[PDB]
Order: sequence, then structure tokens, then C-alpha cells
Amino acid sequence: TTIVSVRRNGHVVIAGDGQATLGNTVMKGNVKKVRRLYNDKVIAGFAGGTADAFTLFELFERKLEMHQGHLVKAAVELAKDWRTDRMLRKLEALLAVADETASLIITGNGDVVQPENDLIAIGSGGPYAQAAARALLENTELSAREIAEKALDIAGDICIYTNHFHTIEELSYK
Amino acid sequence: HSEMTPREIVSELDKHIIGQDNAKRSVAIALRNRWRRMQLNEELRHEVTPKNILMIGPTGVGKTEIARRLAKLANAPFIKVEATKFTEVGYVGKEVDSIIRDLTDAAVKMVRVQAIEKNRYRAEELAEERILDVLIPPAKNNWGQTEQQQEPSAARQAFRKKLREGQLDDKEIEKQKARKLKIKDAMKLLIEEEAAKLVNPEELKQDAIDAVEQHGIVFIDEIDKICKRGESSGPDVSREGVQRDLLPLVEGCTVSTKHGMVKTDHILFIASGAFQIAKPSDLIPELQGRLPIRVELQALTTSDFERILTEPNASITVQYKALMATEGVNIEFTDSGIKRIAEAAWQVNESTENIGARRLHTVLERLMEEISYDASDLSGQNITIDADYVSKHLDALVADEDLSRFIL
Ligand SMILES: Nc1ncnc2c1ncn2[C@@H]1O[C@H](COP(=O)(O)OP(=O)(O)O)[C@@H](O)[C@H]1O
Repeated sequence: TTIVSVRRNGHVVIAGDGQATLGNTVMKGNVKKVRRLYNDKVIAGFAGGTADAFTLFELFERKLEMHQGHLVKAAVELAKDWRTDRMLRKLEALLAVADETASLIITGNGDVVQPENDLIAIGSGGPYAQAAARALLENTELSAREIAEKALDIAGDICIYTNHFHTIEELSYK
Repeated sequence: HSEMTPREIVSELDKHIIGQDNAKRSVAIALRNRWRRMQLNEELRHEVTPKNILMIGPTGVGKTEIARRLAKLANAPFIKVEATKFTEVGYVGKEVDSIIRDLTDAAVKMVRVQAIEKNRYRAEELAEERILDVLIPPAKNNWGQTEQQQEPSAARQAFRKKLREGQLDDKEIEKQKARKLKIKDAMKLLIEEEAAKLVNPEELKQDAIDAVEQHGIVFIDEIDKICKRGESSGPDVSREGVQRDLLPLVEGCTVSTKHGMVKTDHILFIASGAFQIAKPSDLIPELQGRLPIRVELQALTTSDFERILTEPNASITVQYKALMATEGVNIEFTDSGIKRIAEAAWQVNESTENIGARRLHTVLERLMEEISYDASDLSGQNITIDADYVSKHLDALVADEDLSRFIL
């Protein structure tokens, strides 16, 4: 799977493919890996169980309700329980989350990470996307959306675990 | 408590009592002194004691009324004991301490009811939220925009606006409750439910004590009935006994109530007598001392009777009008009708036994017996009670003395 988030000109995106693999075969081809949260203010993508998500994305929402839209903090509190709560601990995944403020990754380890330029590339195809994303972002005027897209295609072309079904979620603000 | 001046006190007392200006001022000086005391230093506050009053006058002229309105006007605990109630304790009976006890049980049955007034909006505001929560079970952890839990106040404000009379819709809520029920009940079960939360104990019951000690008013009727009379001796020591028994109360002592420990040192005492047989100086020395204020009340005149009939706020005449209105009946008293109602009352009192303004209540009540019964079958009418009516109804009764001893 490949999750690619980019941010350019008051525009932030999160894109992902829809391949789920079991061994050496494709189980599903259209998995929605990029949803939306906090009254459609906060976008997010992810790699993991369809349920793990639905539990880690619901909790996150409330945390925002407990920290007035302030992304980071809710994120900090999220990654917190996620490595503390006996139950919550078994959940495995990589949440990519971005709001008009910033964008970051979260790991079951409780880590909250803000990558170099709000550029995020998690998943087995992660680095191939990072590479193509970094290239475009540094040598062309393309838009954040155009970036993640093309970066994602490049990924699915290299990554045997990444396909070409997309799910893009933007956000404008300026 | 009240910051009213004596003059303002008397004024306020004039709204319920006709005449008896001197008693008014006496009782008013008393109230203003309680204020005057709290404006003093440490030492002088222990020293200064209530200036207890001794009201002297014939039955039903306003002694108790004056004392009752005074109490009412200072939201003070009030008790009225009949002095002879204890002349029998030499054989058994109520101990005089009961006075301070009762003045406490009512100083409680008072702070309690007046805690239902202060807390009658809490259960129908920050507590009616019970039904609305089972009507629209709030979001899984409200967000938080200090107007977010006010956002609904659309879907929400609709259930509140519709909850202006439309109920009997059974639901359930939560020892909290849980049990399934209606609303003519889930709602009322909530009325008290959420209310006993704000009102605590060691303050409600602690304050009753505070009231009694600070604003208590004891009215001791027939104090003259326990003075010494020259007919015997055995009953005299019993009488004087009640005086000695009452002594601790007005001189300063501590009584035990099942609500705490009350201190009488600042209770205001208004004693009352007629003093036809005895004279205030027949009271024991220690009591006369503690009864510094002496005031007489005059007997009432036919003019006072006319005035009592209509001037007071919620005078018997006014009440009557109100009550008949309940029947859709417009009652009206002409100046001459009232003049005659008073006249009759005076006649009976003079011809039989004098019972003061009390006599007005029975005369007035007999005069109206007929309208009061037919009120429902007279709806929408204007009945006028004029001199004619009065005479046709009371003349024969007043004229016949033996009859008056029964019917009036
Ligand atoms: N001066 C007065 N002004 C108004 N009402 C009076 C007056 N005197 C007597 N009454 C009426 O008559 C009844 C007699 O009781 P009260 O006034 O306490 O006098 P007493 O203590 O002598 O019995 C009361 O209900 C009161 O309404």
C-alpha cells in the first residue's frame, strides 16, 4: 500500500491506492484508505485494518473535540492512549493526518512525527512515492494534488503491493 | 436584617392594622434595634439585649396581628404561646422549653419551604435536561464551542418549545432511576429528584438556629393570667411558677432542640395582657425588668370597624369579593353597607360579649351565607351588598340577643 500526503499553495492532500494483499495474491482492489474527519475539516489516510482504522479514527475525532481543532495536541493525546491502553495496544496501523495547520504520521509506538515538508509517504511503496514527490516538488510548479497523484502512480508502478486505485482528499485554506 | 427605619416599619404595618399607632412604634423600635446592634463592636453586642415589650389591651384589637405582621415583615421565626398552657405543668404538661423548640421546628418548616422557592427553577432549568437527553441523546462526547451544545438549540430548542404542555410520552431515564415511565411522572419525578442536590443539611438546619437566635419573636399571650390574684394561694405559686419557668428564656439561656443548641439571649419577646384583674407590677420583679417596653392599645370603635372592613390589604371584604369572583360573580359593597356591617358587629359586641374585631368575621360571614352558596348559580352577575341587603340579613339576628350568642 502507499499513502502520499503533500502540501503546496494553501492546499494539503492525502492520497492512497486500494490494494490489500494476502501472501502473493490480491484480496481486494478498491480499499478506501483515505477518509475525512472532524466535521470534514481534517483529512487522513492510513495503512491497516478496516476496523483498526474505524476505531483509531473515531477516537481521534473526539480528541479534537477535547482540544478545539488543534490538530497536533489531539494527535499527541491519540498516540498516547494508543500505546498505553491495554486493548488499544494491539491495534496496528499508520495514520497519516493533515489539517490546514500541519500534517503528520502516528505509529502504535505512540510517536507523533512531522516530516521535513509535511511530505508523508508511508507504506511499502512509501519511499518510491517520496522520491517522485520530492522530485516534482523541487523541479516543477505542479499542484499538491497533481503531486500526490503522480507520486502515487510512480509508486504503484514500482511497488508490487501498490496498485492504481486512488482516493484523494484535498483541503484549501490560503 | 431589614434596613427599614421605625417610621418605614410602622408604615408597612399600617397596611394590615388599623389604629394602634403606639404599639406599632413600640414594636418598630424593637426591630430597628436589632439592626442598631449589629452596627456595634464586640463588647457592646453581648451587652445590648432585646427591649422586650408588654402589650396591654382588650381582646381582638390588634395585639397578635401587630406582632405577627412584624415577624412576617422581618422574615423572622415566629411562635405564639398561651401562657396558661403551663399553669398545669405542676401536675404535668409542656415544659416552657417547648417554646424555643417550636420556634425552631417552625424556624425550620420555614427555611425548608423557602428552599423550595429558591430551588424551583433549578429542577426546571439545569434539571429539565433529563427528559431532553432521552429525547435527543447528546453526541458521543460533545465537541466544545461554548455554543456547540447550544447548536441544536434548533433540534434541541424544538423539544424545549414543544415541552410547553405536550407530554404523557413515556420514556425512561436514571439509585438514579432507570425504571421505564411517562412524563407527567419522568418530568415530576425530576422536579424533586434534581433539587435535593443543591440543598444540603449542615447549613439548612444550621441556619434555622441562626434565625431563631438572631431574629426569633416569641409572643406570650395572656401573660396577665399568670400573675398573682387575691382569690387563693395554691394556684398563685403555680402561676408565679410559670413566671419563674419563663424567666430563663427572657434573661438569657440555652435550650436543647433536636436540631441543635439554641441561645435565647436575643430572642425578642412580646408579652400580652388585658390587665383587668392584675397589673403589670404584679409580674415578678425579674420579669418586669426584662419587659422594659409597655404599650397600650385602645379598644376599637365602629369607625375602626368600618376601616378594618376595607382598608387593610386583603381585608375580609376584599377577600370575599375575590372568592365570589372565583364563581364569576361580581360582588360590591357600598359605603353604607359597610357602615352597617360594622354597626351590627358593634351592636352584638355591646349587647353580648365583646370580642373585638373578631366579631366582624362572623357577622360578615353570616351576612354572606346566602350568596356564598348560590354563587355558582349566579355566574356573570353584579350583586351589590348595600345597606338594604345588610339590614334584611342581619337585623333580626342582632335584635335577638340569645340568638346572637349562638349564631353571631
Ligand atoms: N387594629 C386592627 N387592625 C386590623 N385588624 C384587626 C385589628 N384588631 C383586630 N383585628 C382583627 O381581629 C383578629 C383579632 O386578633 P388580634 O388582632 O391578634 O388581637 P388579639 O391579640 O387581642 O386577639 C385578627 O384576625 C385581626 O385581623
